[PDB]
Amino acid sequence: DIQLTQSPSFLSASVGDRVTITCRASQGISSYLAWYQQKPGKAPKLLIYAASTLQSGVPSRFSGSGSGTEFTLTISSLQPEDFATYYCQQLDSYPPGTFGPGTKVDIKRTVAAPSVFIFPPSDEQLKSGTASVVCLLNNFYPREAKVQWKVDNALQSGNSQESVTEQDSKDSTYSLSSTLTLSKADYEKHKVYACEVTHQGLSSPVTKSFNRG
Amino acid sequence: VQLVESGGGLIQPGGSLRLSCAASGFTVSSNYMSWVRQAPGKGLEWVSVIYSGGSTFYADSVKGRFTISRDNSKNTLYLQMNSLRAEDTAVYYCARDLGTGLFDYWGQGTLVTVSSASTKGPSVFPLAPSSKSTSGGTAALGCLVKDYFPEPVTVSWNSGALTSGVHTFPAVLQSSGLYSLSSVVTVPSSSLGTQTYICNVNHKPSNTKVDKKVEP
Repeated sequence: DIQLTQSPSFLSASVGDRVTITCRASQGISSYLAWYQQKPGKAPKLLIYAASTLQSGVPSRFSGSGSGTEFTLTISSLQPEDFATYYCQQLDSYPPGTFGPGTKVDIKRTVAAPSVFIFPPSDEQLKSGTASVVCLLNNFYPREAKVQWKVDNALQSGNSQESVTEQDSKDSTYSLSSTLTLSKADYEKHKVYACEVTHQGLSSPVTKSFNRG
Repeated sequence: VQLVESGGGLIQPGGSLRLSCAASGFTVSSNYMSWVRQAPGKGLEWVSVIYSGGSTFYADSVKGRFTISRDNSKNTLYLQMNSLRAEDTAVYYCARDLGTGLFDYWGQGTLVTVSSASTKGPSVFPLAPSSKSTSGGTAALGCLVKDYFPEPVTVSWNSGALTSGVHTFPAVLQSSGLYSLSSVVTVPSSSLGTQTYICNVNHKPSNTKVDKKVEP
């Protein structure tokens, strides 16, 4: 089949910028391409078909160009309502076809380092036989952040999960939660629990830690 | 034009489920009609199409298991699913297709969850304000909403009177097949010990309501 890639995967832009994102196809598909917009929790919206035809109802600041293997969607000036994910699609007779991975457009603001908080597991949870340690990275920009768990100054992998919020509507930052999950037995086998945070807002990694008890 | 979907919900692997899409403002007999799904956090997939004169075609991931059909007299589209798999968990959309999979009109989506887990209310644990969650006049506190199924859960704080500084994070699916999420709020350190902070957790699928006071 045909594979589609999009660039960039992430774009940070301001209201009023001209924005150009790109779709490219593993092989010629020559005008069989559409562009859609999707916002979190809604169906996608068709923007452009036949690589260049604007879909009826779609504002004119949107335009598409290209053919063969390389295609481009442009927003000549960006509005608030435009921050969203954008997908390209190869049109096909039969239902497989292809969607690109998407390009997410978020709101540019100044760099802000995370505010970092750590939470030991509750006595109630420990009574259940499980320990969750929670690290919170609050109100940071840009969205890329690295979280490293360390137990007794030693590095963990595979025992944590991460969740990130959508960009905040008031201050345009992100927040991130990391949960380290251990058996009760493992948890009390060890003393120092630490969350080490790396983010372009920080001049060096910052570590928050507690001693069990 | 309007497309209203129904029939999604929780179903066990190996089970069957039938979706409906009730169409207004145009006649499904005279169109290409399509189902398109979207797994949580992932991209779109066109899985089925029914042509004007009743020819049907399927993506190979659903071929042999899913069946697209319509009732002209009811003006409704249907997706019959059999032998469901965990990977079939997704929001399912019906769409008017202008041919070649060009989707100009979309339903609102219906969530289909394919899992072995039983419906289960969450345990709610405090994320207590401490010295390691206080810096300056700001303190972080929250609730860990652990091991529920299925989505969704709602969390408010102080029955909705407290909304500034709240972050309720998207749930993660754990290896267990159960969901966990945290909800945090940042508040004046001055307020601790005199202001009460309760997280109100509501898990409608298990009829579970929890009110957890969180304190230092």
